[PDB]
Amino acid sequence: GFNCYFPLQSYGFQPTNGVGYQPYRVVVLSFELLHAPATVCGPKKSTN
Amino acid sequence: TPIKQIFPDDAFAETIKANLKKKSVTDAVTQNELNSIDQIYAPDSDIKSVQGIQYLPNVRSLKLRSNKLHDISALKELTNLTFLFLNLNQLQSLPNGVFDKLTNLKELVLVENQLQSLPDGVFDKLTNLTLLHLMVNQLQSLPKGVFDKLTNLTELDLSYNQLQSLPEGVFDKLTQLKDLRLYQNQLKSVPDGVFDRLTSLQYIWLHDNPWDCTCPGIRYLSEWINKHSGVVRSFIPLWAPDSAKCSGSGKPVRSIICPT
Amino acid sequence: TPIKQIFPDDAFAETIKANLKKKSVTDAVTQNELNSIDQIYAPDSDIKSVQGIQYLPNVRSLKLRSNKLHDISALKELTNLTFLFLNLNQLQSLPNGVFDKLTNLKELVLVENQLQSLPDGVFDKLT
Repeated sequence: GFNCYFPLQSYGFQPTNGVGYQPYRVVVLSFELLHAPATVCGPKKSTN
Repeated sequence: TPIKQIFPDDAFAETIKANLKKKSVTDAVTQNELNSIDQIYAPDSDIKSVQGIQYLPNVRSLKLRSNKLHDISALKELTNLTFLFLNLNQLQSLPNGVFDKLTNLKELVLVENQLQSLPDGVFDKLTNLTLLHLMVNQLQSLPKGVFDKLTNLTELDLSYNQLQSLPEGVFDKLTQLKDLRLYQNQLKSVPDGVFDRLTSLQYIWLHDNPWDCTCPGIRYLSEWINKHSGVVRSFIPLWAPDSAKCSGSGKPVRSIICPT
Repeated sequence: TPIKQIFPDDAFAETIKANLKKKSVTDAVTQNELNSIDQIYAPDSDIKSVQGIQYLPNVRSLKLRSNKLHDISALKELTNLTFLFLNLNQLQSLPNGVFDKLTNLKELVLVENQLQSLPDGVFDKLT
């Protein structure tokens, strides 16, 4: 009641909650440009 | 507006010696250096000298820890800023006459500020002011008509303050707000029928308190409970239907039907 | 061996090593052979630091397209000049004592001379 709340906090995920709060799986594909090239970057295609 | 004898200390000289590693303090920053590069990279700085900061437009972070400084008027001659960032608990006032001449700033941030008073009838022309961090605001007194036309704000917090009155004609255009927190209120007198016009809001916080529950005070609260029973969940883990009841006598709300 | 924190000038050193078009990089360096140039011809040359120039006496005339350089240090002990070209509009005073040896000057240009008063014996020795 008076002067008693929770010191922690939650997420509050709800189906009717704002659609701009669902956890989007944005994968940060960090292409670390290290000095280690590879020869096989494409299949060179196979045609027919 | 160049002036002389503005720098009593030489902390910025130490910073220059540490970063640029130049030969001497008396060496002035050359025109070529300023006109060549535009960005400076030095994160998590602790610069002590607040002077000389007006002539450099690359301001990003100012940690204001200065024991000998006793002047806050050094921010009067700023007329080209676009971003603001500060950190102070005891700051109470800033020089006026700035909002009228500058119309380009977009983003601001404030925490634990003590701005005791704002000018009346000034934000009306400044319609571009969208965001304002109202958290732990200490606006002990507000002038009439603060958030009437400004419906673009996303966070409104009035916790731990003494708002005894509401602005004139605020409920007329309040059809676009997202949230508004009326909890932690210490008012002394309010008009009748002013809280009853708040029907377009999404979340109310007026329950769970040993306050007065005399009819028709709870009639608006009862109607809001009936009209939004399934939407208002509680952050604290607890049963929802029994969370919001009328205080005082402790009788169930469903049995009480207000006469007259 | 390369040494850091020596040259303050990047553009000036770059243009010195580039305009001459040397044979290669594997040559040695010195000071007498490098300082054979006495009249610097570099457009918009804004070299300010001239302190400790006592080790480089061979220069006589310095050209400066630097309106910002208002330092009096450029004329404290530079008395070997024969030409003057300074775009210092707010020149309200002239340093004294520099006439003690100035006898090799031929032609000078003093425009915008706002001196409403003149000193005594200023031209007395200029026979």
